[PDB]
Amino acid sequence: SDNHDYTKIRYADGHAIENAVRSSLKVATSGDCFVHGTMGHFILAKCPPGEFLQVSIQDTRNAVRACRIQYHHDPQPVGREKFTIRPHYGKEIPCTTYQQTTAK
Amino acid sequence: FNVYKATRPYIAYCADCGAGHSCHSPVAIEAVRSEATDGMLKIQFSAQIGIDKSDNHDYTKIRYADGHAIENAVRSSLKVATSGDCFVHGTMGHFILAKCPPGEFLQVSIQDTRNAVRACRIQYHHDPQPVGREKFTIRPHYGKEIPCTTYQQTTAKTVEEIDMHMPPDTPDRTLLSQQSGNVKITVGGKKVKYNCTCGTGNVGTTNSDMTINTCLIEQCHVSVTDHKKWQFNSPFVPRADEPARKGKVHIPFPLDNITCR
Amino acid sequence: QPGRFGDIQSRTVESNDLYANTALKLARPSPGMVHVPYTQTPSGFKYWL
Amino acid sequence: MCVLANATFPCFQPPCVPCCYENNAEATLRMLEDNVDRPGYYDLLQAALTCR
Amino acid sequence: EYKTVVPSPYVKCCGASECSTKEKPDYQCKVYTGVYPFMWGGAYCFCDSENTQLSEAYVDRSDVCRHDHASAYKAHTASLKAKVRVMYGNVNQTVDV
Ligand SMILES: *[C@@H]1O[C@H](CO)[C@@H](O[C@@H]2O[C@H](CO)[C@@H](O)[C@H](O)[C@H]2NC(C)=O)[C@H](O)[C@H]1NC(C)=O
Ligand SMILES: *[C@@H]1O[C@H](CO)[C@@H](O[C@@H]2O[C@H](CO)[C@@H](O)[C@H](O)[C@H]2NC(C)=O)[C@H](O)[C@H]1NC(C)=O
Ligand SMILES: *[C@@H]1O[C@H](CO)[C@@H](O[C@@H]2O[C@H](CO)[C@@H](O)[C@H](O)[C@H]2NC(C)=O)[C@H](O)[C@H]1NC(C)=O
Ligand SMILES: *[C@@H]1O[C@H](CO)[C@@H](O)[C@H](O)[C@H]1NC(C)=O
Repeated sequence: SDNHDYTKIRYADGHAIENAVRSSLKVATSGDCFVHGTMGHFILAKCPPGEFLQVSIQDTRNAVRACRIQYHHDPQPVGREKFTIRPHYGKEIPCTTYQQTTAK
Repeated sequence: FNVYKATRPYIAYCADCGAGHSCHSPVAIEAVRSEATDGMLKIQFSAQIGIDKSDNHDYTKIRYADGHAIENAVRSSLKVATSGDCFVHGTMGHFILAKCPPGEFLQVSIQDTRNAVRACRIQYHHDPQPVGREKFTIRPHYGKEIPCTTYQQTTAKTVEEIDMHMPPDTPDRTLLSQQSGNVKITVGGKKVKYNCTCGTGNVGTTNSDMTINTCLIEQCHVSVTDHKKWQFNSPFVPRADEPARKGKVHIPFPLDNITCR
Repeated sequence: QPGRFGDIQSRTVESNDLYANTALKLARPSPGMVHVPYTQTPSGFKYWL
Repeated sequence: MCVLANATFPCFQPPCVPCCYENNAEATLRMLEDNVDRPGYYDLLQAALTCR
Repeated sequence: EYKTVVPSPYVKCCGASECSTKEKPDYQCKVYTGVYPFMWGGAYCFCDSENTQLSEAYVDRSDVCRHDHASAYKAHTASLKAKVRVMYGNVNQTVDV
C-alpha cells in the first residue's frame, strides 16, 4: 500500500508485489552481521571479516530466500592499530561513516 | 544459604553493546579469566544467573537490573559467542563458564523482559592451545590422559573471592517532575536524596513522595540511595565512602585437576 | 623488569610479601565517563610461556 | 572473634540471631563490613544471611 | 600470573580527596581534578568543575597462583641415587643405593 511502515519488507514474486516481516532480514559474511539503517533499496551493515556476503528474507510462505555475492571485506579500522571492538579508553580520530539522514 | 540475597545486578558501561555504539548495559563484561588449561573461560558479567528478583534460587531465571528495579529474563536466552556460538556449562551468580571457538572478540547477550536483546562485546584473544604436544580440535576416541586444569561445578569452596560494596548512588531524572512552578519528587518506595539550590529548598533525604515549591527541575538534583542490597566493586560504578568499606563474597567454580584426553 | 620473566615475584606460594613492577601508569579518565584507565605491561609469565 | 561496635561476639552465633538480614539489611551489611579483615569473617557470613 | 585489582574510583563531589598511600604491591595512586562523571540517569555530581576523582590500582597474585606457577631455584652439587640389580650364583636381588 506504499505506506512507509517499518515492520514490513517489500519484494516482488511473479508479477505481484508481496511483503514479509522486517525482522526476517539477515545479513551474514562469516557470522551473523548487524544492520543499522534499513531504508529503501539500501541496507547498512557492520560485518565481521569474511569472503562472501549473504542477505536473507522470508516470503509470505515463510520460506527463506537469500542470495550471496563474493566480497572480500577485510575492514582495517582507522589509525595505526587494527582492533576488533572499540576500547573504553582511547583517542578520538576522524572516521567517515554513513548516517541515517535521508536529507539533502 | 543464599549469599546472593545481598547481591544485586548493576548497570555497567559497555563500550560495544552491539552495533558499535557505547551504552550502559545490564550485561557488561568485566573480567575474562582463562587460567583453565582445558579451554573453559570464566566470564564476569554484571547480572547474576539463577537468583530471581524475589531472591529464590530457581535456575530458569537470569536476574538483571534496569533503571533501579530488578527484572528477570529467561535463562535460555543467554548466548555467548567469540566467533561462533559458544557453549555454556556453568552458571551461578556473575560467572558464566564457556567453551568457545578461537576468535578476537567475546560477546555475551540476554533478552530483556520486553524481548529485546542486550549484549556486550570485549576484545579477547582466546586462542586456546590444548595441553600436550599436539594442537587438536576435539578429543579422539583413543589417546593418552594428561592432567588438564578446569573449572568444576562445586558451587563453593574457599580461597577464591570477590569484593562487594554499597551501591554508590543512582542519579535519575525520572523521579523529578514539574507541577506548575513546583518540583515534585516521587519516591516509589526507595530512599531518595535531593540537593535543590533554590534557596529555601535545601538538601535532604526522604522515604515518601514530596515536592519543593517555587523551583525548577533544571536547578535541582536527585539521586536514589539504596543500602539494602550490595554490589560488585566494579571500576565502572563509582565508590561511595572513604577509605573503602569493602565486603567479600565467595565466587563459584574453583579450578581443579581433570583427565584430559 | 616489567614484561620479562619475573614481573610478579614471591618467596613462597603462601607468602604475603610480594614485589611487582608491572608499570601501572593509570591515566586521566576520558570526559563524561566513570572508569579508571590503566596502561600496563602484560603479564611476563604468559610471555615466558 | 568478630567485632561489632563493642560487642566482640563470637563469629559462630550472630548477635541478631535468627534472620539477621530480615531485621535490618543496612545494619547487617555494616556488621559484616566491619569484620572484613578478621580471620573468622566467614563464620559471620555463614551465620548472617542464611535463616529459615 | 597477576590480577590487577582496581576498586571503584572514589569521586568526591565538590571536594578534594588527596590520595592516601597504603603500601601494597605496585600501588599506583592519583587524584584527578575536573572530572564530571555520568552514570546512566545523568551526572552524578552537581558541581560543574570542582569535582575530583581518586583512582587507584594495585597488583596481586592471581587466584591460581598455587596451581600454575614457575619456581626459580638454585642447584648445588647433587647426590646420585641408583637402583642396582646384583646377581651371584642363586642370589638375584635389586637394591637402592
Ligand atoms: C549541593 O550542591 C551545592 C552546589 O550545587 C553544594 O554547595 C557548593 O557549591 C558551590 C558552587 O560553586 C561550591 O563552590 C561549594 O564548594 C559547594 N559547597 C561546598 C561545601 O564545597 C553543596 O555542597 C551540595 N550539597 C551538599 C550536601 O554537599
Ligand atoms: C593438582 O594436583 C596436585 C597434586 O596432585 C595439587 O597439589 C599440588 O601438587 C604440586 C605438584 O608438585 C605440589 O608441588 C603442590 O605442593 C601441591 N599443592 C598442595 C596444596 O599440596 C594441585 O593443587 C592440583 N590442582 C592444580 C594443579 O590446579
Ligand atoms: C632376576 O630377578 C628379577 C626379579 O623378578 C627377574 O625378573 C625380571 O625382571 C625384568 C625387568 O625388566 C623382566 O624384563 C623379566 O621378564 C623378569 N623375569 C621374568 C622371568 O619375568 C629376573 O628375570 C631375574 N633374572 C633371571 C636371569 O632370571
Ligand atoms: C562502645 O563503647 C564506648 C565507650 O564509652 C561508648 O561510648 C559507645 O557508645 C559504645 N558503642 C555503642 C554502639 O554504644
